[PDB]
Amino acid sequence: SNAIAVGSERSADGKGMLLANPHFPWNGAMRFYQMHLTIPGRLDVMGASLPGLPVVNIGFSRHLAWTHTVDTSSHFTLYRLALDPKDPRRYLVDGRSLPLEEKSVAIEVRGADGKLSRVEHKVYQSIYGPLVVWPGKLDWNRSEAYALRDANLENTRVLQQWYSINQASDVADLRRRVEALQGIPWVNTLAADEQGNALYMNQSVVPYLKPELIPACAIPQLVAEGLPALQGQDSRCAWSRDPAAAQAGITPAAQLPVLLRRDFVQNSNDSAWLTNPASPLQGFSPLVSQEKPIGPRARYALSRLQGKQPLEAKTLEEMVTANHVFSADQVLPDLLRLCRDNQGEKSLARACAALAQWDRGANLDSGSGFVYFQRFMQRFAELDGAWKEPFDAQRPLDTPQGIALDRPQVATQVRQALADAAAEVEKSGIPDGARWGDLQVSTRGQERIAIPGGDGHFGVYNAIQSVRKGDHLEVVGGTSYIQLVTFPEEGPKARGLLAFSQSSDPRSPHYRDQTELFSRQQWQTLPFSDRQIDADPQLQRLSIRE
Amino acid sequence: TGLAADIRWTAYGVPHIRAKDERGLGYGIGYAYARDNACLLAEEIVTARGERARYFGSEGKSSAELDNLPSDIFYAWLNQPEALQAFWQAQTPAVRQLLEGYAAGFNRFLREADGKTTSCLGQPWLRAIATDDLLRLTRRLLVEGGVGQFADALVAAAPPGAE
Ligand SMILES: C=CCNc1ncnc2ccc(Br)cc12
Repeated sequence: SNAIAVGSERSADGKGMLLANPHFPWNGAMRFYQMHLTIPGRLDVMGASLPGLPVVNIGFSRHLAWTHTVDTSSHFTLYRLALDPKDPRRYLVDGRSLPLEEKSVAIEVRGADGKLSRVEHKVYQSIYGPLVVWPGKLDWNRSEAYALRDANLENTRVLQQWYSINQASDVADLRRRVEALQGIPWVNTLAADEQGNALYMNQSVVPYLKPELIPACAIPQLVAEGLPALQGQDSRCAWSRDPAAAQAGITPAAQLPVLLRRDFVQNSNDSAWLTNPASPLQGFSPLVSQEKPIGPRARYALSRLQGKQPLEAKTLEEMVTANHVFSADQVLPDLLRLCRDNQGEKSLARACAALAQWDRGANLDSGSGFVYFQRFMQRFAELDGAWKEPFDAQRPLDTPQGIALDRPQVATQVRQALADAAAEVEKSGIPDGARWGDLQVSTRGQERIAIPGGDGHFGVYNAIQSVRKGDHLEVVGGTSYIQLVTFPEEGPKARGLLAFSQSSDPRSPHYRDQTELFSRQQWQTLPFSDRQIDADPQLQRLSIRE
Repeated sequence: TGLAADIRWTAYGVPHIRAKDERGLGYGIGYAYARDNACLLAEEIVTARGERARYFGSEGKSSAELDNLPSDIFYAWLNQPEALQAFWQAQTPAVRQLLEGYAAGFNRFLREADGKTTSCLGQPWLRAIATDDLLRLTRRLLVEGGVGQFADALVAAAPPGAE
């Protein structure tokens, strides 16, 4: 997901602005749906929600717009259990052997004969939660096992939380309402209001451990790879209690990252750290936020946002619709240099031609250079010390950069990577002169619609995830509900689309109408005021009761 | 009863629901959502009820790409009666009313559906919904950043043998 909130100090109009570009599945239980909700006099909010939820999850109101991105905070902890040496169904806490609890569930299964048979399954539980097995990593042997404590299992406040957000007046009110209830499960919140405040909150439900407990309570080997894991044989490694937290064992609101500014805040699924580089967020629990290198999407956004020039709504829209493959900026200049150094090499000819002609985009008409680039990057990622400038913590926005071609081993390995990548591209059935839009599609009935955008891991702000299906790449997730909100005098001006359209049902008039528009990158008014709604020539009305 | 909503649709089938209270508001939302997505909600409710294997057998998967039986074990565990009851009891009057309205609105559409916008008309899994079903869906999303990511791992957790 991406989000950018602009305040009075940077917006062209001196008021707030929000770009909401969540990246979510195109199908299933997290498929966004547009709606506008009004209880006249006390609730008036519009945006998108998820299946089965009677509140708006990302949206806007008279003076406020807000959105969400997936945060990097932990929302559970694993607990490594020390098993009773005499009984692997018992475990030790403070040297005392405790029995696992057993909860059986019964599931009906339809057989080949159409009849139902009953399957009984035993779920083993510790004081922390259910046991979990990842074969070869988190085993259950005679020495150890792993249990999982999920912080959101006790979060009964989630629905009330978004209903409250729906009623929020401005950025300050939004912040109060979220900090008071702490019902957000696993997302950041970014918002802007008419007055020109820009807010970032890493305000979610996060297991709490007091700072001094972490060194002894962490599992060293598991935290390196970023699994939240704790010593389950020590009662002192229970989540810490603080009466200020809305829920026992979670992190109090005052301890979670927040940035309130009048210039900008941004997030593209990295930690709170570089929300705005002018004011880095640091000194938080490892369970909360760490200073890790930012992804190419955030790096791209910050490259466009930093400086002193005013930001227009058009600028934010075009950050999405440009489909710029930002990862190419770090690699392609030097990769093209290698190409010129290896002219007359038959294995590299097609790849080097495609790359040099490529517009560096994930546009519908973008050349096969994108495909060559993707396959190369997948191999480049596996190489050691191939960066000319490695990641520099002191230059976190401009590193890593370039290929260390002056290093002979790197030059050989990078050329080999390109040869191998070219071999893979040419091995697959890709027609001559075919473009990106000919490959990446969303199926609608028996028809296909060409979809612009590319994988977020290549720094395409308009992130689109696709999977090979037959002759095409079928879109499964990414850019979904788009909303761009400004606050002119008359009322909120919202513009966007629901990329996959309102209805998942092929019979609906609204199965592919916005998808046609998404293909052409033609965003539309999101009508909010009675005037805007009444101006729509497609306006239909139904009143219902029972 | 006491359920009423005014619904306006603008271009692209975007609903604008007006009501005097939470139950009416939910009523309008549930009806509008059902018009576009009844089959989707029915499928995801089957998943959150842990009934995929019952309707579809063990060879199929959920929309989250989990095998039907492991998915069912996970959701039956997650959405046990005691857990749903406790969750319901912790809900504010306003939220209870939103959910009551939603279920009633969805169900109204189902009663009247003639297939115009519903491809799964007649399927045994397309059924009237209850507020508990909406809680099942809520809890499924609630744990997406937690134990939900370990659904397969929970199912696979079994004590060692004599090895
Ligand atoms: C994108 C917004 C994320 N919002 C949510 N994420 C997980 N669980 C949820 C449960 C209920 C509601 Br309302 C909202 C939820």
